[PDB]
Amino acid sequence: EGREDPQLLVRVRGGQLRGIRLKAPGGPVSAFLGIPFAEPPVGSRRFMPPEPKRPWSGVLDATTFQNVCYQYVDTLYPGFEGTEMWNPNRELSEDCLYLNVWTPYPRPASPTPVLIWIYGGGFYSGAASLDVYDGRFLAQVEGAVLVSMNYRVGTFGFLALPGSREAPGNVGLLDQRLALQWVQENIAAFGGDPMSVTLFGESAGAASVGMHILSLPSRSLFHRAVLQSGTPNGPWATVSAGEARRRATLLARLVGCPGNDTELIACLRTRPAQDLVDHEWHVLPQESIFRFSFVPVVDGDFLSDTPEALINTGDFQDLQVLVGVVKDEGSYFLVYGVPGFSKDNESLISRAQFLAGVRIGVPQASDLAAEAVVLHYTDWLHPEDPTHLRDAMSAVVGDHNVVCPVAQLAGRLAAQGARVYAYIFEHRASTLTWPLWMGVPHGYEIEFIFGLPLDPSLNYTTEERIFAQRLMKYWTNFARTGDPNDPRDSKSPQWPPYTTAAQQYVSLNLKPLEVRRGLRAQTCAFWNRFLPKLLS
Amino acid sequence: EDPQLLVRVRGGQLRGIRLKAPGGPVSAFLGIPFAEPPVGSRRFMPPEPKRPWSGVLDATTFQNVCYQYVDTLYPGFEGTEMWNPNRELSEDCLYLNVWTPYPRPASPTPVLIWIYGGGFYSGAASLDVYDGRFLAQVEGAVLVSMNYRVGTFGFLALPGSREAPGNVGLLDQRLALQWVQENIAAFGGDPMSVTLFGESAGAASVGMHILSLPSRSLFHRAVLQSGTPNGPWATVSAGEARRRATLLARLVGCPNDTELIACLRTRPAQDLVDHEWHVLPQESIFRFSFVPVVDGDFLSDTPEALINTGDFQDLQVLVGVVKDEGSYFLVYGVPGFSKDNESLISRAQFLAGVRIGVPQASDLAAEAVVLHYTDWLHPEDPTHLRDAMSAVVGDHNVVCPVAQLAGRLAAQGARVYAYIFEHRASTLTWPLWMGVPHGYEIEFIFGLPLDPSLNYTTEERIFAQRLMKYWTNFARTGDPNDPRDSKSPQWPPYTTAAQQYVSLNLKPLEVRRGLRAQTCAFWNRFLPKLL
Ligand SMILES: Nc1ccc2c(c1)c(-c1ccccc1)[n+](CCCCCCc1cn(CCNc3c4c(nc5ccccc35)CCCC4)nn1)c1cc(N)ccc21
Ligand SMILES: Nc1ccc2c(c1)c(-c1ccccc1)[n+](CCCCCCc1cn(CCNc3c4c(nc5ccccc35)CCCC4)nn1)c1cc(N)ccc21
Ligand SMILES: *[C@@H]1O[C@H](CO)[C@@H](O)[C@H](O)[C@H]1NC(C)=O
Ligand SMILES: *[C@@H]1O[C@H](CO)[C@@H](O)[C@H](O)[C@H]1NC(C)=O
Repeated sequence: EGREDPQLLVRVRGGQLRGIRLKAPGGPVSAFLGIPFAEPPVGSRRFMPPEPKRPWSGVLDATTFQNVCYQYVDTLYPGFEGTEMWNPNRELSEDCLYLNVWTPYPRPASPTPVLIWIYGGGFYSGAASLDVYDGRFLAQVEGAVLVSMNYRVGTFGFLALPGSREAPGNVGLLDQRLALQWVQENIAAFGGDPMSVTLFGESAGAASVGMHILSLPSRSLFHRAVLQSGTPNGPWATVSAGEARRRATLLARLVGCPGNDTELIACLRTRPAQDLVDHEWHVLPQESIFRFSFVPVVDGDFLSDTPEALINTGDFQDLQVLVGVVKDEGSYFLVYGVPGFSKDNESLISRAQFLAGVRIGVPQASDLAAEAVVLHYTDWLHPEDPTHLRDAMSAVVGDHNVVCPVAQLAGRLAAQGARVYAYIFEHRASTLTWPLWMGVPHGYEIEFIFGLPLDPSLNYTTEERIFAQRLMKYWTNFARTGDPNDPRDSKSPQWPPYTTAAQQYVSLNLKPLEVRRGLRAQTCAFWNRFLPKLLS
Repeated sequence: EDPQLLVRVRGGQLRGIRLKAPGGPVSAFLGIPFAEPPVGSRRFMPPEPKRPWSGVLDATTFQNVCYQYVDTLYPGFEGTEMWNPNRELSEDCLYLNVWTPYPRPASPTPVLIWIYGGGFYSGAASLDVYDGRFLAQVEGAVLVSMNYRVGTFGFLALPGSREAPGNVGLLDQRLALQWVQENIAAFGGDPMSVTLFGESAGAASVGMHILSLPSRSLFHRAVLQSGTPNGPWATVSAGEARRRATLLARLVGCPNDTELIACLRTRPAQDLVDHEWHVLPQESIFRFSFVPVVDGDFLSDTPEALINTGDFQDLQVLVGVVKDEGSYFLVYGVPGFSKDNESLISRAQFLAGVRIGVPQASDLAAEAVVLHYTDWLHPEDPTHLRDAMSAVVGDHNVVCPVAQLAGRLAAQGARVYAYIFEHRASTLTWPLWMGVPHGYEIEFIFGLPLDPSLNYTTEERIFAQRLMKYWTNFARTGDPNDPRDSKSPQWPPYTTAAQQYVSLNLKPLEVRRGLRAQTCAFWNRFLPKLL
């Protein structure tokens, strides 16, 4: 060993690690980046469940982020910070099953609450190495141990021929689970407490957290959960076994792969990764937004039944969850495929463009159901006002895909024994490069939770820095105790739990917490109670 | 003998009576026959004009009320008995009433013709709330009201038959309108300025005269209070009238059309009334057994079809609703509702109430109504459920049909003014939870609060004076705004763009936009698509 910072040498079950001392605003942190937690899922292991990483010899260098899992790279607005901040920032490879750990420097004396982040990206993209997921602030300021993992996305993570041995489905979820098992066995080496593990995630990451709540083998690996702008229930986070089969075999056809499952998957395994990515988007059943080709499948194994069935009959007595949404969940999706919408103008649309947007934003809906949506979201005082139509198209997509599934989830969890806290995040970052009409888009709370505004080189306002400190405190208080409130700080306004009776939730913005009742209650009765009865 | 009380009409001489109003005397000619008594072989038949009479006909008292069911839900209760017949029932009931200023006007005066409501099964022009003396005295109006046949006698139809063609009660009204053209000048009225006004079924009747060409030369303007020709209760198809007519005949022991109607004509009047209510196709409220029928004659098509394609360019209309249209209907058949308690109901009672209040609705459609009107913050709160039940019935039957009518008339060239009446009378005997019920604006428009023996407040007297002005200004000019008052807030016309209407209450006029717009989109655009 010899001459190295002794605070950076650590042993886990697979061997020795060397981390790096990083600078955060208030002082140093330790990071162990690029720790392998699985055998590289390459070759005959593509589409297969992950196997645990075999021990290595020598001191593994854990000072840089490892490869990003193979994925489609967004080129809608190339060169534009608003999109590129989500794009991969390391090399793409199928050899991507690595995780990251930040801890205080020096490492904590007594066992510390662990937070595990699961990124989103529609189950087709994402990486734990993106700047907005930087764990250094939470580790330095709140003393947290923060863990994030890469999991397979797209076909590599979710392509399924259900019932098969060679493509069983949900393997990306199994990568996540394996990283959680890794934290149970190994996080104490870093000063983390394996008995206090809080999962948090956004969008597909949040849906992922929800699937770990609903899947029994994952339940012993964590104690609390945070779902930001996503759920396992709802229209995009799962597919039936039949629909996944249909998408897998269509994709196979598109890349020249012909009849039994073994032979089809063996041929898919000979294809270059980039081939699979180039046809991934061509298997969706309609023109649509907020739909992704390869997502968790209701396999009868990882998911013993649909998420809707499991949240309706689950016993959630021992469970604390924090859930919420941003003010404008739907806005950004509109520029990825609704005619009339762009980031470079005000996107004022016509009534005709609104009806056409609804067919795309609600692709599974019949004619009757789409007229119901249109009639519900039309302002009948200004039925043709292009500003109102624009904002209504954003709300349709936001409510159908996020806000109403979250309200449904919170309601079922609460009624069935869970302690639930709910929020709406309404602060638009001063540094946002998306246009004003998009408001607070899907994903733009994350940089505040992780504490980026504390970095003075990023140019957030002082108020934003104080707001980020507040949120970091809510999230880590929740990780520590199951309650986002500070016990010592009595006079600060309280965040009451969500109940079916009172339906309380809080506004997260620059002003002190304000308590509201009813999470889009009238409109979510439309989506969650009425619309389903209009598919019978 | 007072020569202001002697008038010569086409059929002969009349003697009226000088009545006292608060501010001075008025002349009234009550009980003037405008048709041959529609009795015997004339039952179910179009009215024939009254034959001339000899001498001086005494027109100093109200005549008989048209034969009808008398309400016995709350016997001796003012709130119900004020709507019950106040003269003898008879099939011989085709008489009209005229109030005029005393002395009779020097120059020709705008004429207002009232058409009473009562679901096409009841009512009378003789009720105290239809007293024309206040409008006559204070505004100098000539006010006319007529009896028309109701129930089977007025609307029993075997469509296409010669002996029960349907809509005869509407033809009674039309004949009284013809009478006014030929005769009202003798009283100082202007036949060139005739405004129809009516409430509930009386309003739907006014609407049916708008939509029927032969009625259109008999008036110039119209007011429809809490009622429309479109909507779920004011018409039936020819097939459904035939069905109800032949069911009713079966219930009284009768018997082709000729034979069936001849046997019905032998039955005492009360036998017909006894079985009237048993022909409705479901358990329901705000539904009536014998109503105007889409005959292809008086009504050439459904009222929906006629308002959609009509040209209403030279028409001025005033329309509106009260704050709680559906409230009272609830105690006439929805389990859980009574006048004598607060009617706090359960969710289960709300779902059951909706099937009754929207009787034509499928399972899915009734679930949409329940889901729309539930407050999802307080889904089980009994106060919210009670008020929502009232709203369902009021919106489905009155408010939304009115918003649809106003919209179509405005889009198609009519000058339209709309209101919501929100003042609850201090003298109301119905309970607080019913709010401002269907019918309780009428006493204000007719000016009853000006009678100091009736114990309205001073504020109520001044409010009634304001309304009497709006209504008679409208009759005079087609515009309810006082052409003298150079201060605001003016009552603007209703249009499909702006959708402006006004609140009538003790406070000065307030202009609002959108008459239950979201909710009426539900009833008027979505539910039809749920066929
Ligand atoms: N080359 C093709 C061919 C066919 C289709 C393609 C692309 C696309 C397309 C997909 C991704 C990016 C651009 C275009 N689409 C559109 C997919 C539209 C749905 C995805 C929208 C989307 C895009 N991203 C990029 C990831 N970035 C983000 C995020 C998050 N937030 C934000 C906020 C603003 C901007 C981006 C962003 C938060 C979570 C993580 C990632 N995530 N989600 C198609 C759709 C069809 N129905 C059929 C075919 C095709
Ligand atoms: N004896 C029977 C037998 C069977 C049925 C009967 C009655 C009734 C019923 C009818 C009238 C009165 C009481 C009971 N109903 C109930 C019919 C519901 C429709 C009548 C509701 C109604 C009753 N009135 C009385 C006239 N009074 C008013 C009004 C107006 N406003 C008001 C305001 C408050 C109270 C009354 C009132 C304004 C305009 C004119 C008359 N108008 N409208 C049945 C229904 C069915 N589906 C089947 C069978 C039967
Ligand atoms: C904004 O830009 C898009 C795509 O370039 C275009 O289709 C749309 O019509 C524009 N909107 C307006 C009102 O300028
Ligand atoms: C932040 O502000 C500085 C100082 O003026 C500027 O030069 C820098 O480029 C900005 N950086 C970002 C992240 O926008």
